[PDB]
Amino acid sequence: QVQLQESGPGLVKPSETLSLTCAVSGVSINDGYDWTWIRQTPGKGLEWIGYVFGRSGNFNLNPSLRNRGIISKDTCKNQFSLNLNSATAADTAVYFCARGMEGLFAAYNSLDVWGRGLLVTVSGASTKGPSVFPLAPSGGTAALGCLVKDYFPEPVTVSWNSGALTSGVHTFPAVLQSSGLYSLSSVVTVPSSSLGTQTYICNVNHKPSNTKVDKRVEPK
Amino acid sequence: QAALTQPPSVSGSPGQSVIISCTGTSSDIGQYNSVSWYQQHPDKAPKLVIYGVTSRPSGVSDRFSGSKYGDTASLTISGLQAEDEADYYCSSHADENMALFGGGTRLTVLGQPKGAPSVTLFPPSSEELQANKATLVCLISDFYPGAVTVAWKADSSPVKAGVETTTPSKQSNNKYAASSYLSLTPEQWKSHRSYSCQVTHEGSTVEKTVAPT
Repeated sequence: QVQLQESGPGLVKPSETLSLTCAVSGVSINDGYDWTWIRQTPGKGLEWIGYVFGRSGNFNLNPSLRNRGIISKDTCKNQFSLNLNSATAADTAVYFCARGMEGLFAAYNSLDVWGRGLLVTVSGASTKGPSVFPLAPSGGTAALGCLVKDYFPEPVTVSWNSGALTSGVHTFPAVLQSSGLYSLSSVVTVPSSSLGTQTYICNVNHKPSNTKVDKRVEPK
Repeated sequence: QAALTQPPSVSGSPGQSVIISCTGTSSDIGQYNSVSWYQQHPDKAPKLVIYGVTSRPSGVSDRFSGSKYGDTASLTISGLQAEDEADYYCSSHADENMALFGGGTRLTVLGQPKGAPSVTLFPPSSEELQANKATLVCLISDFYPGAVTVAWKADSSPVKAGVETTTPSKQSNNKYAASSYLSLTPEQWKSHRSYSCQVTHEGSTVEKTVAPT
């Protein structure tokens, strides 16, 4: 039923090449579709990168990436790929793989099927796992949280009690510090009578550093 | 090939209509019938709403309609709802086998009730202090509209150093949220009466305070 799934490193060094693959399932990579790449620097607009046509394998990129970019298809594992050489900070963006509607003229312009998007950061900085500190509670309710400090790069995921706790949870977007490291916080409001009896575990995941933490947040 | 030009901002009232413009040239929008419109919500993939100038994809509301006149394409949204609040991008085929995007238009739906920020201030954890570091955490949420200024105060004297503050961001209830961090030495933390975080929403100021105990 046509699913598109991005795959690739979320951190590339400057001057190195940025490589991404899009796994296509539900149809063949050799069918008459425009397999397309799109990117979006967070907070900014959409950039059209280019496409491969399935039948031919012919590809085209926009005039400003024509000298660093190739989009090709992998017939063995039903994928198409994006390679951007000489990566710089301007190449830091969320990348989307997409599908043009069947048989249309300029199908690469009429994208109805999309992937979830994959953020890749371009920096010389190294991967750094976070430090997780509990934010202990002190009118019928109380606030407690986790502090996820100094990590690189994005992103991290936070859950409470492995998803069992959802009501009153607010996980905040990260701050970027002048150190170049990220920090964020999550907080949850709970009935104060449940402190000391109800276990509260902050689940922190930072995949780039392969770090998984289950922090217990306790009173006193 | 010049970029397609959209108005950055556009607004409308619930139940009313809104028209968004995309201006190109005689050799893209003017020459071809390959204009597409995309809807994008925060942290999601954009979604095809209009293609081929006038056509709607499967499962797109009749409230969305596209047209063009000369070098300019237009997206019309009738029966305006709060869920239509998103970023909108136009696109067109351009010769040399490429597609051109517009700069995008942010659609605001009017009539959202004002909200005051809920503020939660956290003192440095014992574990962080034992690592010879100190961080204050001011969490701001549920405010509308999304404009907030943050002031920190050692005792009652202003402090701007060691202060990092995020931009606001839209929550799942259309309210806004933000956070502010104050980095400190355990010395500065211990050697003060009380640190304070005050949040100024449009006019009013909410303040929270922690103390080294």
